[PDB]
Amino acid sequence: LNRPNMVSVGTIVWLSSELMFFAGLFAMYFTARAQAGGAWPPEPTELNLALAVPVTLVLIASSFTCQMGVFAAERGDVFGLRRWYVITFLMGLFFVLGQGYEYIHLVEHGTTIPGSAYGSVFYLATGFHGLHVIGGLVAFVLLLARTKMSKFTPAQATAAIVVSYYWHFVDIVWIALFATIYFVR
Amino acid sequence: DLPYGSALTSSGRISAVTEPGELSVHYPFPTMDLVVLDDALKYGSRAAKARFAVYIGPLGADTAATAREILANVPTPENAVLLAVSPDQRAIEVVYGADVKGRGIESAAPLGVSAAAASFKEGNLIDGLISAVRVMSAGVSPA
Amino acid sequence: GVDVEDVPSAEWGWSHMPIGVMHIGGLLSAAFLLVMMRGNHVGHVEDWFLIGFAAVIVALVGRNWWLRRRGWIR
Amino acid sequence: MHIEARLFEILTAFFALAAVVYAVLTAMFATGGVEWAGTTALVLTTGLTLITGTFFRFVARRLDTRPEDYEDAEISDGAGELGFFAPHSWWPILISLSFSTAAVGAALWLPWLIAAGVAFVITSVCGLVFEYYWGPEKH
Amino acid sequence: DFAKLAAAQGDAIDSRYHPSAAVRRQLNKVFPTHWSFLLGEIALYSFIILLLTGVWLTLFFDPSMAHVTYDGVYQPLRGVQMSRAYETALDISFEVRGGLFVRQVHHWAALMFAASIMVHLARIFFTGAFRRPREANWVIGSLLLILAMFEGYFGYSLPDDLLSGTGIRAALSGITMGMPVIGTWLHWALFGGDFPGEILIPRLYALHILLIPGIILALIGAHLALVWFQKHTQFPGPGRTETNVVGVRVMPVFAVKSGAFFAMITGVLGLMGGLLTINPIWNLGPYKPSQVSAGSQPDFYMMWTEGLARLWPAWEFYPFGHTIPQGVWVAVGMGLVFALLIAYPFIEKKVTGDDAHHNLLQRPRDVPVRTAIGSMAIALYLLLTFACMNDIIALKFHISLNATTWIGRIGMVVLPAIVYFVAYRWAISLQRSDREVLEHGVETGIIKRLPHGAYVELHQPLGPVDEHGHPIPLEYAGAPLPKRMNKLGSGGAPGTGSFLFPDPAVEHEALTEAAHASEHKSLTALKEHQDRIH
Ligand SMILES: CC(C)=CCC/C(C)=C/CC/C(C)=C\CC/C(C)=C/CC/C(C)=C/CC/C(C)=C/CC/C(C)=C/CC/C(C)=C\CC/C(C)=C/CC1=C(C)C(=O)c2ccccc2C1=O
Ligand code: HEM
Ligand SMILES: CCc1nc2ccc(Cl)cn2c1C(=O)NCc1ccc(C2CC3(C2)CN(S(=O)(=O)C(F)(F)F)C3)cc1
Repeated sequence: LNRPNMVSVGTIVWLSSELMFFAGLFAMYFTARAQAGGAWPPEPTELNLALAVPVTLVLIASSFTCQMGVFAAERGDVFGLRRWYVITFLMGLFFVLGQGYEYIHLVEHGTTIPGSAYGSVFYLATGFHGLHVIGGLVAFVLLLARTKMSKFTPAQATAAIVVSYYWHFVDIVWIALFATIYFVR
Repeated sequence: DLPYGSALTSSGRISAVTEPGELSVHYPFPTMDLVVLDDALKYGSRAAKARFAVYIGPLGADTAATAREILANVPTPENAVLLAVSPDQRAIEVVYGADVKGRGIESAAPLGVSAAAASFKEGNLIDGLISAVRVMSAGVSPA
Repeated sequence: GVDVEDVPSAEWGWSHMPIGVMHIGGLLSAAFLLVMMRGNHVGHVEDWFLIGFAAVIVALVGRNWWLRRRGWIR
Repeated sequence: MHIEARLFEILTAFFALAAVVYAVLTAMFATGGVEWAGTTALVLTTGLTLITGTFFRFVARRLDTRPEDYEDAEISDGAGELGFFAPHSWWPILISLSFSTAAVGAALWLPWLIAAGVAFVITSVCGLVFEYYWGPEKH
Repeated sequence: DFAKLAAAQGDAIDSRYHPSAAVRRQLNKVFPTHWSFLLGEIALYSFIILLLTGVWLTLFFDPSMAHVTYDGVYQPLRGVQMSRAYETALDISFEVRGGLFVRQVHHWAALMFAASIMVHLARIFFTGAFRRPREANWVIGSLLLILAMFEGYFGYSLPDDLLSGTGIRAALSGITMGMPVIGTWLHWALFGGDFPGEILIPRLYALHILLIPGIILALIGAHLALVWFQKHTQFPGPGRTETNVVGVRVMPVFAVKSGAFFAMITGVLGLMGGLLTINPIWNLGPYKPSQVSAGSQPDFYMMWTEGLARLWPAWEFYPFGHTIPQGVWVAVGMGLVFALLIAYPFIEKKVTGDDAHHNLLQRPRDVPVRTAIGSMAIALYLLLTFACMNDIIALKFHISLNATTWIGRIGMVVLPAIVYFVAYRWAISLQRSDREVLEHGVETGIIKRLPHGAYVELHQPLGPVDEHGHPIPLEYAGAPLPKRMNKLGSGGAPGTGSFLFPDPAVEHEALTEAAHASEHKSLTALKEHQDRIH
């Protein structure tokens, strides 16, 4: 093993680009917060941290299970990789459903995109993160089927590794979003 | 010897160069009649199912034997019809291989030489070669 | 009739269409475009579009016929 | 790959200096304080270059020298099988057409067209990712 | 019990009717297993659905043009003058349990019928299945397409609503009226008078539940009898010749496959009839001749007709005190299409001079001229269909409606030619791809560098290889060639256990060896048969 895996370097480079996309989203969020006039989040929204903490913990532990799946895949254990990646998929889907519940709770009160600037930036940033999470889940399903189609070669493990890279990037961006939206406010 | 800027690479292939603005190919004929001759050779060889070849160069003594010598370089000499013209010695020789035997070429070759020389007498080398290839390809028939 | 150097599997199916049919069809289509100019419409941008498409079709037909005439297409 | 990680480290350093200097220079002397727009972009540009360079440095520390990175080496050092490269595929054009369908749906805001475009995108990405792994049809 | 009973029933059946020879001949009939040979099956199965639901619809529909006041449950139409047919259609939708579901399943099955007939016709045309001795079967199929089109037309016209009434007025009345000498006579024979007659809905009902379905059933029976007794075609392949049929016997593989496809097609139709709204006639309202809506369109299989009416540029003739309207063109247009559809095998026989008996299909790539012709036809059909819909296209995808009409007018001449050129070149290019794979072998995708620095892609010869190494050029035999090494058994055996937990390695070894040996045995059997018949 005396070469770099270029699928991995390509995935790192693209993940950096996606981080820059989220930079654009953060630039949207931070402006219009300096225009809050001492109310941020301005009324009537009420940030329910009580439901937001569990989904963050679920996403972080799902990254832990994804890393466990990578450890399984690197030694040629296709079945352990499938187990840990099904765990990661279920837990990421749990995160998506928790974010949906948070969305419906906020909307029922009156925090919407056409309502306020806070709802605007909040829904934009978190919805694009949720889109990235749905993309990650699609990647997980596709990779699991691909491992089912063929003998588990090193290229299979490379693909699983780069999918885990994508999941780690998503969980980190979510940690930044959480620390900026629910703690710094 | 290798010319200026020519190198024998590690694969045995030769890597040549050209001075900026110069030509890798400098045949003393226009591109249009060269295209005409290329089309004539290609389509006549497809129509006669036999490769055709045109040679311009010195023949020395016994132009027949020289044309025998040079048809060995054709990729498929047995299935080949080579028209060798020495314009300074004013010699024409059609040479045809074993596979092209009794395929209508027996009459075509003298008629090919007649067409070549008839067009030559005006002073058009490529026109005569084109005419000879055309008439020979008409004469020869696919196996 | 066509050979297998231009259409590899010419022995397996109908693989040649006479050039005259496509030439005549192109000219007829250009004529149809020209005919569609006379009508019950008041606009004239569509007239320019019809003239342009008829012009390009006639140019293609004439180019093909000319090149086949000189043997540039065999 | 010491030089690659070195390039990205240099870029990361310059971008960190630019971001911090911009934040300090607009916290004071700017009308609204921290600009909150250029600062975020510069900070995450530092993040981009940092991610790439740090990953490349982890790669290079555990990597023995390749022929490419070693001066005065022979071509025969590079002999052997390179990896796998797709000879051909018609899936990229279908992926692009599906993304275009979804983009047209989102431009004109036709939700059905967006849904159809996303379905086509998923199908064509499935085709691309599965292309060289479909085994023989088992009958 | 059910063994001695089966033996006794077989003995009784054979003593009364002695069908053993004929029944065994039917059980041993071999059918090729290509997926496209299932397309026709779809057109059959949806038809069966159209019968079943159709019969159900006859138990509640009243085909009358007599005026009534609604007086029903659907509030937005109470007190509205309508026809008895529209009233009973609303009653099917709202008053009968499962009536709306049966209506929607029936209309979805009509759409599937039309679409599957079109796809099956495409398969037959492009694969050359119409050639001798299968020309009369093409003629029957074309008549079936025409009959199905007019059957669906007369069907969605049965509930006398505003949209279908507009369709009846525009097409069945205006075009019929405008024809020369016998046009108005045809109109008055058909409608029994002027257009808003009293014997139109009953007449269409009798044409639609009995007459056209009876003709269609007779033609389908003749069609399938011909396919059964002129055995099915097949693609060229390993053991495939002009004199054999290679595939599976009727019992049990083919029967199970056909029954399961029937079940799954019925399931698709049921899901669509449940989860997708088709023809919600309470929103359209009853048909009044004085009112019309913007989106006046027929079902998709008829749209080209209306499209041909939209784009033709208002050319009329007035010879000696008479009028030949624009709609005449439309009728002629339809006829031309229909004629050119029915006579195509004879036209191609007259053009190519090929009157040989054929049983091996052609790949569409190997017949570039016919493939280009069919592409031209499909492109023209699609352009007419979308021209019919240019109003909705211009409302959604913002375009001038005049711009869409002019795009259609220029396109219905330019686009067929472009499509012909592109399709012809594309078919020849596919042939060249096959030739490259035969000359050099499957490109694996692996690239390696030689000690002198030459990059070479590893090639996989598909046959004999010369002394040092290079493929011995094979000969094209009219069959597909592998072009991905994954399709050959390269890297194709993961762990044999469940999706999450594996099985013991001994069972994996046994199953892998069994698969390997069975595949080798099948390949060997095919090769020995092919050598024996050669
Ligand atoms: C193959 C062929 C046409 C042979 C005929 C031979 C010939 C030259 C006849 C003369 C042609 C003439 C004179 C006129 C042409 C007009 C004509 C033939 C009318 C009769 C109707 C007819 C037989 C049409 C051809 C059959 C046809 C187009 C079948 C469809 C092609 C196939 C195989 C499609 C399979 C792909 C599939 C199942 C789904 C892909 C999804 C898409 C985008 C399908 C395209 C599509 C279609 C096809 C619609 O019909 C449609 C209707 C309403 C709204 C939208 C759509 C739509 O998007
Ligand atoms: C190829 C065969 C058939 C086709 C393509 C066809 C097509 C259609 C269509 C599209 C409708 C409109 C449904 C709606 O809008 O509600 C319809 C209505 C109807 N069909 Fe059929 N049909 C076929 C066969 C039959 C048969 C065999 C029967 C009777 C046994 C039947 C009975 C009816 C009745 C009574 C209606 C009017 C009731 C209603 O519209 O709800 N159809 N037909
Ligand atoms: C212009 C066609 C049309 N526009 C509209 C506008 C709105 C709507 Cl909602 C429907 N549409 C349609 C339509 O539904 N199109 C399908 C269609 C059905 C029947 C017919 C007629 C054509 C024949 C039956 C009539 N003839 S015939 O031979 O001369 C004679 F006299 F009947 F013998 C051919 C034509 C098209």
